[PDB]
Amino acid sequence: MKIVYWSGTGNTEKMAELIAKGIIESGKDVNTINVSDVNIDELLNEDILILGCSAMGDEVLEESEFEPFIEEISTKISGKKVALFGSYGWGDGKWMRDFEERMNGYGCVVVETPLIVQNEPDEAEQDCIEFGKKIAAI
Ligand SMILES: Cc1cc2nc3c(=O)[nH]c(=O)nc-3n(C[C@H](O)[C@H](O)[C@H](O)COP(=O)(O)O)c2cc1C
Repeated sequence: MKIVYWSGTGNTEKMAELIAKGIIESGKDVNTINVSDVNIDELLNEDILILGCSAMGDEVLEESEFEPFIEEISTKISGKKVALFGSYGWGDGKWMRDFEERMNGYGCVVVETPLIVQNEPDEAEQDCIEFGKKIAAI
């Protein structure tokens, strides 16, 4: 499997690592890829797209890298299963509510409730691992 993410301080990166850990513990392989190193064609080949990005300016996806990545794949993912996650700070998930609506609008099947964790996982480390296990069970 593959996990593609953007992280500015490492919070979402840690989430990605824990999600990967859960998938691996379930017995499957998974590569964790920073959005800046993503290979679109190899990504679109996956049965499930696991995408993560923290909440950025005014509750939006990160603008310089993650956003353009989503835009580029937006027309090639109808019918594709996707799982969304990310870390946030002072808000309550507005950027993720919008991210989910967005992918649904592209025709994606959002397979799990999006995983949102405040700041560094910490107490939520197991929740991250479990989200990965849910995805692996599909
Ligand atoms: C410029 C900027 C804007 C942010 N905007 C939001 C926001 O609108 N809502 C929110 O809950 N957190 C917001 N945050 C907080 C980050 O989402 C939070 O610190 C998160 O843990 C960062 O994860 P990352 O290290 O993976 O980037 C913002 C942070 C930065 C740097």
